[PDB]
Amino acid sequence: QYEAGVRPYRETYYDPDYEPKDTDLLCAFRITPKPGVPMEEAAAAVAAESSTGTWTEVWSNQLTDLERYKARCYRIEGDVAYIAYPLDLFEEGSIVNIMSSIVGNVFGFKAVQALRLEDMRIPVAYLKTFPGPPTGIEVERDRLNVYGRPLLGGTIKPKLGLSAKEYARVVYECLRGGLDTTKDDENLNSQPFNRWRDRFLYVMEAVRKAEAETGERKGHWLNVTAGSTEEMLKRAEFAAELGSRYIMVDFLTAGFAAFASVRRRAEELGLMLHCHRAMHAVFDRQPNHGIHFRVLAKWLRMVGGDHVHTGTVVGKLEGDRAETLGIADLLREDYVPADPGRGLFFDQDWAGLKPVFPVASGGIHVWHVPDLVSIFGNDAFFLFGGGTHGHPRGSRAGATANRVAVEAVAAARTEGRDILAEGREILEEAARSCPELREAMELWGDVKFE
Amino acid sequence: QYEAGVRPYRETYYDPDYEPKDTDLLCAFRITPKPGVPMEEAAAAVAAESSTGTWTEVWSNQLTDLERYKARCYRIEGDVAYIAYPLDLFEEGSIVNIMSSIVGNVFGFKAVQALRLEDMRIPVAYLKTFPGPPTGIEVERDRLNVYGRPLLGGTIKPKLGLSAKEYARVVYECLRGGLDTTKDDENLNSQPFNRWRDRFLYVMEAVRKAEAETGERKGHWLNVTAGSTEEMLKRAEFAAELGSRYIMVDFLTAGFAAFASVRRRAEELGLMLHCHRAMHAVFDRQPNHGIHFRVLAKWLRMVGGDHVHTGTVVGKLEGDRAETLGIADLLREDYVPADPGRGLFFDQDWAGLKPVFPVASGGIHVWHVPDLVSIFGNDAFFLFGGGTHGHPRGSRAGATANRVAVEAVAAARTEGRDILAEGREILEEAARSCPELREAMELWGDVKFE
Amino acid sequence: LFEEGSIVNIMSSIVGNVFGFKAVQALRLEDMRIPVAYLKTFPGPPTGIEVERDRLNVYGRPLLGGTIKPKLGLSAKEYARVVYECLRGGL
Ligand SMILES: O=C(O)[C@@](O)(COP(=O)(O)O)[C@H](O)[C@H](O)COP(=O)(O)O
Ligand SMILES: O=C(O)[C@@](O)(COP(=O)(O)O)[C@H](O)[C@H](O)COP(=O)(O)O
Ligand SMILES: [Mg+2]
Ligand SMILES: [Mg+2]
Repeated sequence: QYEAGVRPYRETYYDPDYEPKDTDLLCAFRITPKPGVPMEEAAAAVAAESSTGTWTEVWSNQLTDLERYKARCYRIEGDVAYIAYPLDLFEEGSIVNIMSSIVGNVFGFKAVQALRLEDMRIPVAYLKTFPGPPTGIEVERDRLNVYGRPLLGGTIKPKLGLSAKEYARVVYECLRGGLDTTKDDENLNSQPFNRWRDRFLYVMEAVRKAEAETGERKGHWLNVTAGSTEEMLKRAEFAAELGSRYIMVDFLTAGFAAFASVRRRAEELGLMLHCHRAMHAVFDRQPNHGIHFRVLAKWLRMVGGDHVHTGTVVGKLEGDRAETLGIADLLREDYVPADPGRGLFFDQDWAGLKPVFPVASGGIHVWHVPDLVSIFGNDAFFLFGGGTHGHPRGSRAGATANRVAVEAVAAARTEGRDILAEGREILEEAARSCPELREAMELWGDVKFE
Repeated sequence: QYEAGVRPYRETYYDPDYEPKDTDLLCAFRITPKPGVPMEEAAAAVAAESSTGTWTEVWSNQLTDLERYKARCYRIEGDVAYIAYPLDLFEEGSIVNIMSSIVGNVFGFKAVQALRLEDMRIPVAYLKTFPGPPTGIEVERDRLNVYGRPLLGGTIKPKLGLSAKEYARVVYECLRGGLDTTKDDENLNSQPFNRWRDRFLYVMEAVRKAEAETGERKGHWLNVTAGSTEEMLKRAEFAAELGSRYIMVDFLTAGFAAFASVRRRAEELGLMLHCHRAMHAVFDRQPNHGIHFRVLAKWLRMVGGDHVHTGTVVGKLEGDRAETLGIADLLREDYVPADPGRGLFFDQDWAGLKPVFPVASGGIHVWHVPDLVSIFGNDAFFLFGGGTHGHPRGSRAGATANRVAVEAVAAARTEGRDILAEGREILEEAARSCPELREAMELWGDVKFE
Repeated sequence: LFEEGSIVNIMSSIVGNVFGFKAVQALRLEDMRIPVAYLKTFPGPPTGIEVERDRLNVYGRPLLGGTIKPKLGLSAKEYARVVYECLRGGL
């Protein structure tokens, strides 16, 4: 039955009658066809060229049962195509393989001028081949002995240029002042002005000093991001040898294959793994083309990060409130039902994988705390970089202002108060008893991001 | 001199009088500011948040000489911003670090609604920290014993679903019929229907069988892409054990850190490394946002791929001719001068690094050969997947057709003939002696992409 | 011309054979300009002045040292007795 020649993709790969199986992997693509290409043919091309098909009929199609393996577009709602992929198409436990199919080539076809992967339904049968986070929210709270509030953090600034000595000095001032954690900037790895061995040594010394002086458990997210998997693992081992509770990795710039290796070793070493999403905005910013972050967040939890940045909504970087509320649920809950209002196109069963800590960071200061607590609740990290070191009196006073603000708003929420309506009043009440908080509120009162 | 508060980014990070140094890393960004944000401020924000700055002044800025480490926008032409980065900002030999700075966070700022990295000037002093390709064009031509023509390849189809036995049957027919090489699809890793150990074994038996019957050297690009670096290295080692000349990696989905690890091991194993750019169109397609592929090509050559896909221009996937000509030079030449007509914003000295084979693949057939040879010349791989297996008489016949087409056009060019004006005649000439070629021309004569 | 990160290669070229030619009866290498692009292939000191001063907690003065004498002949026990006296005394 081999009939050589080109045929429309929709002949074989558009099936509006197909009923998805619980074992199918489902994708929701927002397709902008080339003018003149019908939506059905465009969605069939995506399905075909992300599973089994190519641009012309091949004699070798007779050597297998394509009906058993082909992906199928089974539903179209406007410019949104739903595609189902049989379980057997994917390599167990490999996000890399998911990407190679779902986003490998289908974004560059002339027939599809724009394409955005909006969401993906990971079947339970496939999730069971992934380990998920190595620590999880509950275990991490026990390790830090911190309950009932968000956790305080902050990126050391300037991003680059500080010696290891001056760098650990800022770390010490922050942790001493009330921050639970501090972190290397995503782009601080090992550079002539600040070599990783020096920084790890100096910083862990500052961590122990602040922990001893405050009586509270502290940590620093030592960035092991490096140019090769071997180098990253070497730095994770040094971090563990020094007694660090945490390491940090840029999981998108380093990449998913190496990220899996680091997550494996982090658990073996007893380290908690903070995951920075550097580069994500290259893929997930534009609504017409790319990969939505909620998909990257799912992949992140599947491989197993202990934290991942989720945006602030109200900070210097872009983030939608509704979509962020849905992403927090994808990271923390056992089961997330579909919700069009939040861009959740599918129900997501997490098959018992551990939850991930959301991390809100980027251009936030005290006045944002009511919003942040309203969005995330207690199970999140709030990071104040400039919002800490930019305090009129320096990092220690800035850390105190942010710690007090967060504890005051978290307490108000637990008391049943409306922290958005009474946000200002909650902060002013705490400011009367805290000069550092007052000075911070005066400094950045006029600083806002739409 | 520390004054707390928010300051304009351009006060420190915009310097239109700065003169770039030969040791500076230079970026060309096409910026779409948030409406109302001046171009100078947007460009300065990109510079500040990709180097040393943040959203508010910090007391710790006094602890280092930011003038020595800060990036600076030194030139703006309309919506293109040129930014210079001092050499000391970057970790030696780490593309991962380059990305963490240059594309880490600056694509997700509210103040910059779209941003595209158009080009990057890698300084010689930083290039000398990278190994480049392990094999290179010249050494590879010696290993295959092929000179004076493009090399023939082809992806096995259907992408997925073939058993290892049937998969190697298609491979043998292609190689027996005239293809120099065949390759696993980017998304074929190890799956229930086709496990990698089986495929590697079956395929290498087919490769040896075709090499003995043809008397020409053959290869198959065995995909080691996997969910972790360790697993990829394990599959590379098995490919070498079997005597394969090649392995293949999806260097963007696997990621740059694991890419470096596989490149290191490939050289140690004596393997040639084909690199598939799966996922590139997610962020190199749209002209308003992302990273142009020419930047990805430079990074690819620095880490050290032996080939990388470059597009076909005339095939099923999008690609501009002028931009592809420049990228081909970037992959193959020792020095590439700037050229506005091709989007080459900077001169690029390659500091003696070995060159990379361009690979043209995707929806091409015999009628495209005149264009392909005209674009790329002899130093390139042309891959015919569907264009081989879709032949009316099967893969071996298709391979003969494509092989005869490429050799006839390559011969015409070496004779001085204008292969674009006489492209059709050159192919009809060969068709009169090659029924396989004639059959292929009739089948796909009416199949064109814009 | 030079292998990255190899002082050994520098010497093999610059001072390998050219000091023993009949045509050049004496030759002295007075200085050498190491270009930045070649320097970036070398790691440099592992500690450095500043880090080392932090490890010893000594600032604002030269540091004191001293070779144990006699050069050779001291037992390990007596050798460490001299060391202790020196360090105890201010070195
Ligand atoms: O480099 C930066 O900008 C930060 O250190 C913030 O510093 P400030 O706290 O001084 O703003 C974080 O990496 C970003 O917030 C990441 O953005 P996201 O969390 O969206 O990935
Ligand atoms: O998956 C595919 O479509 C291919 O196997 C082509 O199959 P055909 O040869 O049957 O078209 C290649 O991976 C693409 O050409 C890659 O695109 P690029 O080279 O632009 O990365
Ligand atoms: Mg940062
Ligand atoms: Mg392919």
